[PDB]
Amino acid sequence: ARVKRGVIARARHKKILKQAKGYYGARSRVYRVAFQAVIKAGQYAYRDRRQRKRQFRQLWIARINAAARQNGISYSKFINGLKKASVEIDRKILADIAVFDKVAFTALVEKAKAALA
Amino acid sequence: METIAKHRHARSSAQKVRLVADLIRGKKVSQALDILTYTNKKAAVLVKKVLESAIANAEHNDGADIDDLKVTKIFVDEGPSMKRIMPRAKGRADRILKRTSHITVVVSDR
Amino acid sequence: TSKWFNIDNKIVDHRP
Amino acid sequence: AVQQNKPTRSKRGMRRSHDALTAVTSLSVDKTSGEKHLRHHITADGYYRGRKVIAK
Amino acid sequence: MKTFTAKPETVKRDWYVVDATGKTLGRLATELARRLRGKHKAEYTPHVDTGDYIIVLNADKVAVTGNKRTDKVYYHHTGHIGGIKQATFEEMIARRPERVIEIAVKGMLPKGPLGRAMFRKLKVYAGNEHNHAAQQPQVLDI
Amino acid sequence: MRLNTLSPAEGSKKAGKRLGRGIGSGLGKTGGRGHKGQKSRSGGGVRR
Amino acid sequence: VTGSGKKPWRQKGTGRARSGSIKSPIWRSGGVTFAARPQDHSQKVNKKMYRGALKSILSELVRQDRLIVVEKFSVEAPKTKLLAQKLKDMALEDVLIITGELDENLFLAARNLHKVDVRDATGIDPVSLIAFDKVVMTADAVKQVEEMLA
Amino acid sequence: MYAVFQSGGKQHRVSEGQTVRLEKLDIATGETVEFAEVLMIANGEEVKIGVPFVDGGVIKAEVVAHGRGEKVKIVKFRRRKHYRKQQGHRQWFTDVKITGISA
RNA sequence: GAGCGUUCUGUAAGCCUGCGAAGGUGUGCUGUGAGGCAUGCUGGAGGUAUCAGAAGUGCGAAUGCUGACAUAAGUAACGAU
RNA sequence: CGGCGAGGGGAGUGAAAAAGAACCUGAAACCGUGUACGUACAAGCAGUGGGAGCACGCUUAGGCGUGUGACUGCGUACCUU
Ligand SMILES: N[C@@H](Cc1c[nH]c2ccccc12)C(=O)O
Ligand SMILES: [Mg+2]
Ligand SMILES: [Mg+2]
Ligand SMILES: [Mg+2]
Ligand SMILES: [Mg+2]
Ligand SMILES: [Mg+2]
Ligand SMILES: [Mg+2]
Ligand SMILES: [Mg+2]
Ligand SMILES: [Mg+2]
Ligand SMILES: [Mg+2]
Ligand SMILES: [Mg+2]
Ligand SMILES: [Mg+2]
Ligand SMILES: [Mg+2]
Ligand SMILES: [Mg+2]
Ligand SMILES: [Mg+2]
Ligand SMILES: [Mg+2]
Ligand SMILES: [Mg+2]
Ligand SMILES: [Mg+2]
Ligand SMILES: [Mg+2]
Ligand SMILES: [Mg+2]
Ligand SMILES: [Mg+2]
Ligand SMILES: [Mg+2]
Ligand SMILES: [Mg+2]
Ligand SMILES: [Mg+2]
Ligand SMILES: [Mg+2]
Ligand SMILES: [Mg+2]
Ligand SMILES: [Mg+2]
Ligand SMILES: [Mg+2]
Ligand SMILES: [Mg+2]
Ligand SMILES: [Mg+2]
Repeated sequence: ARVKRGVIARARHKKILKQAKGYYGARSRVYRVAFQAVIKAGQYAYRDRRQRKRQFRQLWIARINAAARQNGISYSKFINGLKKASVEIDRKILADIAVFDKVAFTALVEKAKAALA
Repeated sequence: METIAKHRHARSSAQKVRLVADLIRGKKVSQALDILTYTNKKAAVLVKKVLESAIANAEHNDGADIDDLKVTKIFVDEGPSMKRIMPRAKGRADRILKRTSHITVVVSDR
Repeated sequence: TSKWFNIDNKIVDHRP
Repeated sequence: AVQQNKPTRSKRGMRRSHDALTAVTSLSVDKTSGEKHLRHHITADGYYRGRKVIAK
Repeated sequence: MKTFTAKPETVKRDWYVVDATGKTLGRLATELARRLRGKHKAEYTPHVDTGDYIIVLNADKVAVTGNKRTDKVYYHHTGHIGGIKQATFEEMIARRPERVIEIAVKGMLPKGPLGRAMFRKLKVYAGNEHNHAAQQPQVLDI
Repeated sequence: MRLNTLSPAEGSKKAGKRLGRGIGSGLGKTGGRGHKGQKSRSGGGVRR
Repeated sequence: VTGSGKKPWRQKGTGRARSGSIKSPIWRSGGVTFAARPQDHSQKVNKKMYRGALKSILSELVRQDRLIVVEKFSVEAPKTKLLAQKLKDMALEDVLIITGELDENLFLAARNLHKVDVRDATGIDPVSLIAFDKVVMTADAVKQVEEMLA
Repeated sequence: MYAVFQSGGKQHRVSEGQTVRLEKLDIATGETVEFAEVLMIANGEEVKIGVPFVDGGVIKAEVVAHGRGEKVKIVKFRRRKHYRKQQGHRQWFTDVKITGISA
């Protein structure tokens, strides 16, 4: 029984190209270059899920540092004060407060300074 | 009312005819006829014939007046190419694509 | 067929 | 010598950026016949600056 | 909820004026670079310029420790062969001192269009006057 | 008991190796022959 | 494949990927790589397996009550209309009718009904017994089948 | 008001009447969930910070929805070593509606 | 070790289909994956459940074979000064 | 209209000319026309993580969806050997 491969071949190639929609030039037109781009896009997506967690923690550290230094203490001493006063608010919420509610962050800085003193 | 005139398998290349078509795209028909009269291109001659045909279509078939017509659309597509042989040095043969093009003119008032 | 500079000997045997 | 990599449609368009023709700025009306013509050229009927210069 | 990011059309930028008389070049430049980048604000976002405009007066009166007034050599290349040029710190002060302050801050700022924007925010004067009295700068102690 | 309600016994119809049909099958590319050598050549091998 | 054994072009210097025969399975109009030949698809069944399969099929037919035993089954004249009327009387449509003796009238009557088949006792087979919806056994056919199955 | 609590290994800052996406809770589709471990309650310059939990403050939520998150593709690819593998993933989520914060 | 899909045989004179089949092109849902399901538009007459059966069963590479079409490029040239 | 052309537009046949003889369906490469967004101080496998603005749909007026992607962290293709 002879099998002709046109329908299945077209389906696989179109699946890859629909994934590669949006890339520059032959990376979105030509099947070979598109396949080499979609695999690299998946690899970058995996690696960048990990790097997204790292980058966002980095940003929260910078914002807590800026707000604590505005309130008169460094980030490291502020975190030491919180871990010594046993407050478990994490860095995401702490940066959120440091931006939106400056009075609550002033209360937290005062608590950390009281815990260190 | 859009009226369309086409000249198909025109013995000219799509790039040169695109130069002339992009020259007259969007003008009024009287200005376009002056421009195509005084442009020195074989493509200008071909495009002028298509444009005059489109104006005559808009007169005879839909009753549109000349003084209201503008060239709404004009575009040149690539037609089929005849394949020829050019004999070269040392027994080699090279292929010649004698290209054609399709010239389309759409004239209307709105 | 083949190019004369590929059939030639002084330029083909350039680095013996 | 010959290319190492295939140029794209982008670079083809960028090279053809300067290939565009320029239409004539404005034609002319003759003060006797009234016919549009190229400037400093005799008209299609054979007029120039209001004088029939060539017969027919 | 998503982490808040600064928006470039909403941020507020202040104006400061800083006397560079007698300061150390490097430490003054680090504090300037930090305030141009905007690392001192809780609304800091890495891809958004959030810094302050800083005017630096008396740029010709900076101080460097050790033998750095004579031994610190600035190198550059003109792009022509053999076109390597050098100029020491005292020659750079004698010719144009705003460039001494500006290379220090420029090397301390990030590279790219954003770092170019922050260096656009830095204003350096050699004398003790500025034209920017209309913006009402605040005195900043560094 | 129809022609479309009869099925063989469990484990009696194991399907054969299909050599060289992609990475995921575990038999793609070389197909179980290693890299190069007389034993991966077509028709290669030694006698008994 | 019809063609010659000439090398299409010389081995080195042409600049083309080397070829040695126009009939190569890679090439267009070249041969099939592993071209199939006439082969024998039949399989062996042991006699005891064949007999066990028929016994299991007949037992399942009796268990699901698809086997009707009648004393006599015949038609007077070879008329397909007469046979169709008699089967509609018996309320059967899709039926395999086994008969001990090969009857010409019944065979000619059932030749044209495509849902009705008529078989002799010795010629039953598992595909037909499984496929046909009802099976009608005469008593002579029952005796012959039980005898040949032992 | 707002209140900072924790659920599913992560912490959330919520206000009254909000919709919050949490990790999959073993609570039926329309019941109520009672969070007792409240890290902080802020009431417009009335701030209570737990050490580590605010005493007597609880959060009441109503479970609104259960679902699966948007799909992600996992691609693993060792180049020149003939290794390629793909997988998909949808993470379960529970939408709750924060409807009460009591100090 | 366990599976998806494709062509063909039986179930199938059955089931879907001119109140629109295959094929083509979008969209939405869904599975861990190969994939599946539904539907808009073009199409204009075939398709095939389910459980088994047989393989010309799955392509990006082989200076792979055949057709089509780009690139250098509207460039060199237009064949006796 | 056009050269008593080539080609086309009406009219007409036909269920259909989105079957006109270069004729069933009509994929991809390749070449265009229109619309939205981006792009003329900006350096590199051209993606990915974050992300403002703009435009269009909105059906809890709440933000969502779709197209683009300024800026930004990371990031030197695939096969073979
Ligand atoms: N190059 C010269 C001489 C030549 C002809 N065939 C050759 C083969 C090999 C080397 C040189 C040649 C020519 O074209 O007439
Ligand atoms: Mg076939
Ligand atoms: Mg496309
Ligand atoms: Mg010759
Ligand atoms: Mg190379
Ligand atoms: Mg960097
Ligand atoms: Mg393996
Ligand atoms: Mg070896
Ligand atoms: Mg090998
Ligand atoms: Mg070996
Ligand atoms: Mg061999
Ligand atoms: Mg053949
Ligand atoms: Mg026998
Ligand atoms: Mg078929
Ligand atoms: Mg079938
Ligand atoms: Mg094959
Ligand atoms: Mg292919
Ligand atoms: Mg491969
Ligand atoms: Mg050139
Ligand atoms: Mg030249
Ligand atoms: Mg020339
Ligand atoms: Mg000549
Ligand atoms: Mg005609
Ligand atoms: Mg037909
Ligand atoms: Mg067709
Ligand atoms: Mg197409
Ligand atoms: Mg610059
Ligand atoms: Mg710019
Ligand atoms: Mg560049
Ligand atoms: Mg990098």
